[PDB]
Parts: sequence; C-alpha cells; structure tokens
Amino acid sequence: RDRRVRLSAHTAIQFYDVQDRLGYDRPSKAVDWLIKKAKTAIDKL
Amino acid sequence: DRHSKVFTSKGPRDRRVRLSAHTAIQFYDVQDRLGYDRPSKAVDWLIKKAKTAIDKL
DNA sequence: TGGGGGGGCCTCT
DNA sequence: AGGCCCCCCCA
Repeated sequence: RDRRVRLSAHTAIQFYDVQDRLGYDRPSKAVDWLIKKAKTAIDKL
Repeated sequence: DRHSKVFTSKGPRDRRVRLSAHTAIQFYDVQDRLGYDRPSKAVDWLIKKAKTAIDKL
C-alpha cells in the first residue's frame, strides 16, 4: 500500500540530482525514467 | 537518532522515497535480478546504466 | 551496541 | 510529503 525505498545518503544525493536534472516533481517518476532508460541492460541480466 | 535527510540543490530531502504502486513493481523486479541486499545498490546500478541518457541532460 | 531495511499508520500541505 | 514506531537482520 505505501511502498517506499530507503536510500543511503550517498545514493540519495546522486538520485535527487538526477531527479532535479530531469526536472520531475515526484521521485517515483525519476525512478520510472531510469528504469526505461536501462532496459537494454536490464533485459541482458 | 536516525539519519533521515540529505541536503540537495533544492533543499532538504528525505532518504526514504515513496514509489507509485506501478513503479514499485518494476523497481523490485530490478532488485530481484540484481540480487542486491539493499535497494541503494540497485538505484546506483540504474543510474550508472542510464549514464549516457543522463549526460545528454 | 550501532546501523541497516520494510511495514503500518498518522497528520499535514 | 515528513514523521513515528516497531521489528528483524547484519556488522
């Protein structure tokens, strides 16, 4: 129901920067963006 | 007692991020394939995989 | 011991 | 969205 992820300080900083550079309001939409832009690497796992 | 925030270019921000129900499905799917204990290692991986997309702003 | 993770819930903007 | 509490596991 309320699904959340706990980030490390190091990772949080890198991630929020990606979110800011993407200009997205919600973090969840940045996580959608990273997943879509990495399917080729994901699919190869 | 517990480190919960991080300072960013746009202020303080929490280290515990909420995910939409759909997005959780996808991300947890990714965490399963990577086998990482903690989620930050997965997020690191995504970021590194998306490097060129990030670099083109 | 200290520190990590998630679940479950509340209360505000 | 921030915040609290809890509980489990690891280091």
